[PDB]
Amino acid sequence: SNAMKFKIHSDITYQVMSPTTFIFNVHALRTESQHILDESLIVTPPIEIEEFSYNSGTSRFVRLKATENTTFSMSYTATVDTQYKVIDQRQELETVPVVDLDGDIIPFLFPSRYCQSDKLQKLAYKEFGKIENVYSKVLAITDWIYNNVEYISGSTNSQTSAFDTITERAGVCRDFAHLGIALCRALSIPARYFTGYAFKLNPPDFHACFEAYIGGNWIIFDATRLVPLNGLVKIATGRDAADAAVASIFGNASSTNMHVECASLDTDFTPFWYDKNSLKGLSFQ
Amino acid sequence: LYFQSNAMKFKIHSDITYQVMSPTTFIFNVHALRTESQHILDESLIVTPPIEIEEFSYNSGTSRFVRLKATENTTFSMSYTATVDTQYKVIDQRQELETVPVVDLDGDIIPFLFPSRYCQSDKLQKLAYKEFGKIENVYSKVLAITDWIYNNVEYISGSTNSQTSAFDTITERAGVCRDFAHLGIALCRALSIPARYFTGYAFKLNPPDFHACFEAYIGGNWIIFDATRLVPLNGLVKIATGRDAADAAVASIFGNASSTNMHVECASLDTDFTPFWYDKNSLKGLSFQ
Amino acid sequence: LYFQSNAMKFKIHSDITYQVMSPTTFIFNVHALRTESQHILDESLIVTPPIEIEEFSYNSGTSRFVRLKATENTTFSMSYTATVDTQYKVIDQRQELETVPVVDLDGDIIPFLFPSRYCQSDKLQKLAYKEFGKIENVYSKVLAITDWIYNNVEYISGSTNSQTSAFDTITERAGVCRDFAHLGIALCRALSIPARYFTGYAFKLNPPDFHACFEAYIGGNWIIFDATRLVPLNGLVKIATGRDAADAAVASIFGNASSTNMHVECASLDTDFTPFWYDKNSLKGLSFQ
Amino acid sequence: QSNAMKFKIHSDITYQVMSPTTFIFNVHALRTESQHILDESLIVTPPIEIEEFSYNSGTSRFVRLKATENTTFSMSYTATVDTQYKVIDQRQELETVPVVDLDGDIIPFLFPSRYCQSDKLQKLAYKEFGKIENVYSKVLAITDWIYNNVEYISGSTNSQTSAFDTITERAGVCRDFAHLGIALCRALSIPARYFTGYAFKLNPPDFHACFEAYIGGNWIIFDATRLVPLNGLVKIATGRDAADAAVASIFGNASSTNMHVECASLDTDFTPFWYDKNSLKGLSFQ
Repeated sequence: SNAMKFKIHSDITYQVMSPTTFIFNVHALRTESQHILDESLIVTPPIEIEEFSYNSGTSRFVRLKATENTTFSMSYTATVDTQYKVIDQRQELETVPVVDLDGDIIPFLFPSRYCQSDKLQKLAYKEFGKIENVYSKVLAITDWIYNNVEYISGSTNSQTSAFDTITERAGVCRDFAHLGIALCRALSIPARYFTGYAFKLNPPDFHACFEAYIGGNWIIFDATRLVPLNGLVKIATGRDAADAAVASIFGNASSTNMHVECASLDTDFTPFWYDKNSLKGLSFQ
Repeated sequence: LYFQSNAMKFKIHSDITYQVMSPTTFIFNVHALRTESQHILDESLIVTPPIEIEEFSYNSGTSRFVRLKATENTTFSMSYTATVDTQYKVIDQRQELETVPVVDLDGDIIPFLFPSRYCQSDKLQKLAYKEFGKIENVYSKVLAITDWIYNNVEYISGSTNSQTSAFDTITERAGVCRDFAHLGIALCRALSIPARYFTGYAFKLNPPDFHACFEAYIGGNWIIFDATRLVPLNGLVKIATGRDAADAAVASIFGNASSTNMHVECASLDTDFTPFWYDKNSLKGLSFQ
Repeated sequence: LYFQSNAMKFKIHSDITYQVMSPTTFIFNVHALRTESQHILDESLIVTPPIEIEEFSYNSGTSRFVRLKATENTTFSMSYTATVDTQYKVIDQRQELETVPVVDLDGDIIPFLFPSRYCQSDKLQKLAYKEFGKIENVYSKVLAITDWIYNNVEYISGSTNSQTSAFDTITERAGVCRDFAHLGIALCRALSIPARYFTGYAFKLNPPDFHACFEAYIGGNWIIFDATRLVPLNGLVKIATGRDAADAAVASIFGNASSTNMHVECASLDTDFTPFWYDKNSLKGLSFQ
Repeated sequence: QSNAMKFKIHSDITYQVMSPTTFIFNVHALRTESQHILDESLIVTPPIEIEEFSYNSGTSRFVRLKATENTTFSMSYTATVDTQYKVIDQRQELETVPVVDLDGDIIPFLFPSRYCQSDKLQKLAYKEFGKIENVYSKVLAITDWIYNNVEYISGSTNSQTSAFDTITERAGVCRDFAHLGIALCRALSIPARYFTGYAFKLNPPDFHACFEAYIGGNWIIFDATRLVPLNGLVKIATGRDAADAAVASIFGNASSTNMHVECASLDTDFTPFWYDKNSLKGLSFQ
């Protein structure tokens, strides 16, 4: 059990080609375990902006409209406290029975746009179904992805799904996340998409990975192995990227620049990573 | 604007039978929904032989789920009956020239612009724009989508499965109501029109079954559409709405079980039932509210 | 070197019955092939009632097709019986090459390096390299492919259809012999190993049926492989080879008809038939020639 | 009607070779009863041993060579070619030639292939085109549908793209237009095959792909891109689809630096031809 402090930042610049509405998701989330000490959102030129959330409330969206032949920039900066628990997984030998799951966990057993878990049940069972420990099973999924999918910039696009990546064997963090989720759900393990800022991510960027519901806790997993698991600051969780796009654009516009940063404010940061030989899960709670 | 309001009274029933082969958990979606416009006068759920059952909803609250677990080599039957009151409006659509702006949409409408498991609207933008993009009136555009589907997709029992999506149906050109609903939704979303999946009991549906169609958000109202043209629109009793069938399955099975029997019926109890059907030349939309 | 079998003698039979819904043309592929190594001592083909029938082959000559037309709302049966000898070599593979020398292959082998309808080898290159790329000799590579399929794809009747391809089976992980053959072929071609589809009658196949597997071109010989492991490899009587099932369908149906009865049988006429199977630890390839 | 013409064709490509690589190229003009090569020249620099071969079907001339690691080479093909086409009345093509009457060598072109999943498009093709009586008018309706409904966009597709993809994607280049026309023909039980060639008046100059359908005993040329006069084509290959007619099949690791194609007419009275909807005339290279 540890508490961490971070300073996060993103800014994005767009050239707008025709009348365009934007929905962004860059704000740190406020949860019981994650607190924002201070934040600031600035757009230049100054355009009216509104924050809203879905009923689920696991992301903070901001929306605005911009007129044609125009450019603007949005800058977000915040100081955030996170905490996590490291939870022993030794006795995680059966999934929480479906009849006992909280009502709001249930949707995370179901297929979603980028996570066609209903097409991967036999595959997931053939590959991972013999692994008795639930945590070990999800970890094996994550290790299989790391070892069998190449991390290749530009190999995929926003249409790419888990069902594609499982045969294409190339992708980026969004695709690694969707694939882990689909394989978990295929084994009846609730799983959700997680986006955030990531300390030590190089080159710095928004990051996507996932959480699996094991023994009553959401446990973080990241098949890319790009980032220490304790360096993440949560932006959103949801079913998949459909619920957590950095920017949804209704109109014609493209980004001309983007910067993302996450810095620790703790003096002596020590990275946490998973290992096959250790039955310990990290949970943001 | 102009609208007519109508109140309707129905009797609805469903029963399903399962053979269970392994330890199995079920989540069912058979209950009529309680909303501001739809009232359940009475209902009974019976599982024979009696198993422990629990009702629950997602946070969104647009469906009533019930879950029970079964032991291996069991046979059980579940029965639902209710008498339900519905209301709807018939709303003038002549002035619906533009979609409500995305900046002005309520937070809880926004998710219905996005692709979902069975509605890959992000893959159908070009196709959708070519076919329908020049149609000026939003309602007429959705009705054109609905009419295109009826005329170009064949209704065939057993042609699809639970894996089938809008993206498949667009090339397969055959399906049942679930596929017709998914495709209408995907084509609406491809054109930046919010749309959602609707399931319910359907009066005059032959052969009697659960029915699925869709609603599109036009001028601040969810307007119902059904590309199968199988049922009078005013004869529907709402079970659920959601992004697609992932959010509104009749039964999600965790284990190994198969249905052997299904009966679903819906009857009008009003003194005079008058079927409501769209006509291309009538710019009026039916809305359950 | 190679070991040469004695002449293997078999009696083969198939019969099929169709109900014809509309005017329909059939192209069947049921005759045993005549090759330098496989001889038909006797054959008989009976259509009930007698319908005019013509045998033809493609330019390639690796299948014997027969075609007939049938009128709407009728039924017919076709019965094929033959006595056939085959011979095979068992070829040591211990000196297997690191790769297939593409620049030196006979021109008639080259086509079997390319993707086909049911074998999308071009979509499976990264996957095949990831899974099998480290294995150092061609024979061992194909055998590993064959063993991987047996171990990771379930044999399930009725789980697939004629549209199913290698690209589907690689994620679906269930199929019947046609699917196992297409997947072995796709994975071989993905690794630059020529491979082709093989159909035949199969001694000791239970339940009795037409059988499909594949052959890879290794060290100048077509070596047979069967990832289902259902049949002794030396019990096969060849019907056709081609790129995939598009070139070797049991029945291609132009119109509307479905089969109502089907029987396939193969029996050895030899005194002491001893089954040949591969073991991962024998570098030996069976080849029909 | 019959007409002939003369063309000078040329292609050259340069490769950088990373690891030991074998190439199979298909750039040569075909020799057919119809098409005659007056002269041709193939030069590779630096000279690498090169061998010409054909498949049993003989509808393409391939050349193959192997290059060693860390080298570059250039290949240059030049030829002078005569082509002839017939213009064939299609007014009486009211039914497809019965499958029972088709020659054995036509039959394979009824079947699905890698890039032409005609088995998955049967209902769609019937719903869209099935009521058109004349077989030529039906293929023309397919080509016009493709032209009007699929955007020609460079770089929108790749070598894995198929007719089944294009039907929903609604964008592609000539290879995709060719595969989709073929898949739709086969879905309607009309034999169809892929055609590659040099193309006069193609701008920018390049290899071109289209298709032919077997109608009433003749292979009739179609091109849904409408980019080129149909009588400006010099045939390189025919096959079931692009899997049988790749410009370059590469076994190893190498990338093309540059590819330059030219097709010039050697007649000064070239008149470019395309199809009109209400005329029932087909062009056939035979």
